[PDB]
Amino acid sequence: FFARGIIFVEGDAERFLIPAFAEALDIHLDILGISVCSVSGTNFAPYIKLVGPTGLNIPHVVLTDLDPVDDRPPLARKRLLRLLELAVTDEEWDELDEDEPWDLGEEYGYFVNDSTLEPELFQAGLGSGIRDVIESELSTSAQTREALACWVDDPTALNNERLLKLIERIGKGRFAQALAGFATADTCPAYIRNALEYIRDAVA
Amino acid sequence: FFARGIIFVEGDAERFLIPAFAEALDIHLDILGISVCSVSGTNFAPYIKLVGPTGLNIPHVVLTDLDPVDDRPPLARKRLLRLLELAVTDEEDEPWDLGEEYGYFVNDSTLEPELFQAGLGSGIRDVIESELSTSAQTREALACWVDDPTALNNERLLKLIERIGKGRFAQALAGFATADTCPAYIRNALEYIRDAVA
Amino acid sequence: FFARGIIFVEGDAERFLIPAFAEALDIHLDILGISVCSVSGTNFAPYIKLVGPTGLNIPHVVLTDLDPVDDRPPLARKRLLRLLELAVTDEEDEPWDLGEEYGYFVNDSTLEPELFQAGLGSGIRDVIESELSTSAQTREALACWVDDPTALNNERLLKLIERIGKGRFAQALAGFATADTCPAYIRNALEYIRDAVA
Amino acid sequence: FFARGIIFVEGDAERFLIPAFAEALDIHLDILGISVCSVSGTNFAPYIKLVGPTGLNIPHVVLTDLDPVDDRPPLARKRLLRLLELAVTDEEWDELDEDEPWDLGEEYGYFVNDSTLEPELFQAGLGSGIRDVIESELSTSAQTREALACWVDDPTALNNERLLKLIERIGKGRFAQALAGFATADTCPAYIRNALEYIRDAVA
Ligand SMILES: [Mg+2]
Ligand SMILES: [Mg+2]
Ligand SMILES: [Mg+2]
Ligand SMILES: [Mg+2]
Ligand SMILES: [Mg+2]
Ligand SMILES: [Mg+2]
Ligand SMILES: [Mg+2]
Ligand SMILES: [Mg+2]
Ligand SMILES: [Mg+2]
Ligand SMILES: [Mg+2]
Ligand SMILES: [Mg+2]
Ligand SMILES: [Mg+2]
Repeated sequence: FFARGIIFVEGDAERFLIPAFAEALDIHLDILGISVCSVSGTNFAPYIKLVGPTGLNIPHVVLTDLDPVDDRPPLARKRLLRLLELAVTDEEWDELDEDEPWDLGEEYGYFVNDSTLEPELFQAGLGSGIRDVIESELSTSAQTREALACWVDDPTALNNERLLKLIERIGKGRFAQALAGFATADTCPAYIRNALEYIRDAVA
Repeated sequence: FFARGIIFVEGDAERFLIPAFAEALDIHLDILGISVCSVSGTNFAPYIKLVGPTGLNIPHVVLTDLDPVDDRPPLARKRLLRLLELAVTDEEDEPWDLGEEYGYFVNDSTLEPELFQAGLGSGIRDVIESELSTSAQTREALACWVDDPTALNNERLLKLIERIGKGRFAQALAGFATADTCPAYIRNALEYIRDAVA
Repeated sequence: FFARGIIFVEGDAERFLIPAFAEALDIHLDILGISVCSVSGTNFAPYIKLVGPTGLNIPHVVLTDLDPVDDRPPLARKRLLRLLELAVTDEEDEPWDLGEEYGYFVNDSTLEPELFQAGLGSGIRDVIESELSTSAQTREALACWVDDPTALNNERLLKLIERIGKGRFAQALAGFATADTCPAYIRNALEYIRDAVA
Repeated sequence: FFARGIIFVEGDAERFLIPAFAEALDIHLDILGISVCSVSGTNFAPYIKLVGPTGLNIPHVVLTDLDPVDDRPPLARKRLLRLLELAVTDEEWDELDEDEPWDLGEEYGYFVNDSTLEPELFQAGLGSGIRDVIESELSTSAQTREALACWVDDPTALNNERLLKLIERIGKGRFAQALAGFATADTCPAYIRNALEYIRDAVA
């Protein structure tokens, strides 16, 4: 490392896609010395310590999935309180029932989506490209292709878990490398765009 | 397991500078799926075998330094012939333009004089003066080099650069990358590998 | 997340040669949990802050080159003072022996002349002659350097080594590592970090 | 890479332990230019192609777990036939009902243990050190400590899956880094020693 800035992401899907969207947005990560570091999981806290104010004091952002669970809080709320514990001033406000630490997280460069990466891509308008990739990569049934056509016509009808099943057949990392070809500024999910603008400005 | 194209480079400086110049030229390596691969030396031949026609037939380019030698042919001559032997059709001051046809690009000296000739001399001086503690003498040497790039003393520049580390130096210098300071041989290799992947 | 000790080195050559010399001295870095960490340059100070008393207080050593300069103090002087400032108790041609007390080891020139002085000259010549295409003149230069290490021409050795790549060169040279060709400053740093981890 | 030789292993446990046993055995991997490469899984076939006779032709070995399953063949038998397909001359013998491809695998540098790494370490005589590490790292019950004392007195009584549960509480990679301190030539499992001698000789 010893980048001028770091984008911490969960996996290799993000590692392919984030630099592709940055290119689409004309945000120059290589000129600015910004690196994308996958933690191969959801445990950013060891990296935050090493890199945060106590450590090397390197500008950084975190991109992570909300991971909503049925009849339970989103997995990301607790994972975000842990990162905030290592980075926030010792005032300890309510954070809106401490289940709304999101806004304070964004001030510190921690960005959470509304579900998980691949449904967010579909909802951000990449549905046609995701369908192209899945039908080029997999051997598919007519039932699958028609489910994908329907989701493209109405992304609100999208079944997230059947989508990820399809993608896990491809491999999330291989899927994302193929989807990177389709990145445009208008199909970048908001949380990725926010994080790229944040880290560009932190470094500059 | 696969990339749409590969840019082969010699070392850490190109690893950091080629992606910066690609951004300054608006060439989207990550969207095109083009990666930059350093061979940490000057022997590209094993890699060209893996990914060339012999093997995976992945589109690729090579960036290498001429390495001109006093009273000898420059070192890149035999280096290119060796790569051409493994890539070309049936048929030295000869192989340069044929090499470029196959994505093999040689500069006219070595990376760092080329950057000075291309207009990055002010950036190189800024990087060196802000990262190192320097004597007035080296700072005046750098001022001469900027106002006349032909005056460049390469033993001295490289010693300065090795104090920083070639990769650290290049990462700092990337922040000054622009389209008008991109050496021709890098710009041509980048346009070539973008055309190729298309 | 943690190692029992760290050996900080400047670059790729030490990355490959320090573990080879440790094997030739029967110092078991993997059993002791000691890792070798290259800083890719000459600025050790940020790392010493992370792992020194200021931070994790992991036992560590530093291997760095003197970098002697004509009509100046050698570059390592200020470099060591900067690291000593961050490591030492309250109180230049001074700081060397105090530096060694804290695991900071400086050679007398730079790695590669030191290897020649220590007896590895025949290996360096073998590596260079078998990996490069060479002129008779460079092969006679290497023969002079082997029979008299004081005659060594460092501009020329380094140019040869950069044709190979410093890390490739050092990995090939590792195969010749022995206890009797290990420079003193490497041997002392290795014994020091083994004592420290115990 | 571009090592003179490669030891392909499954995970980071092996990545810590193999070089420790090599030191204990006075097999000089750094002098010989031999590297230990974790594939973070059990899928060596992509690496074998890149590195084998068709690829860079680099001397290499594979260390992998038998992975015995109850009422089923060992998982390693099929995983080994796949690697052998990419490396063996096209004679295609019986391999002893093709469920005994082990001997031919060892000729090609593919070494399989009898269960999985951590029980094999216990059985090779490291049981006392494994007990030390577990009781230093974990908070343990008296029931656990007495089960470990019993296994140390008679490794044949060892319960493999309770051992790995204990170790998975520590983290297999962190466990192995701590166990490396205990490596000796006499506690090296045979399959690791065989592989180290093979790759040392292939390189020399
Ligand atoms: Mg880019
Ligand atoms: Mg996730
Ligand atoms: Mg648009
Ligand atoms: Mg642009
Ligand atoms: Mg060069
Ligand atoms: Mg260079
Ligand atoms: Mg020994
Ligand atoms: Mg040096
Ligand atoms: Mg050196
Ligand atoms: Mg060793
Ligand atoms: Mg296993
Ligand atoms: Mg013994």
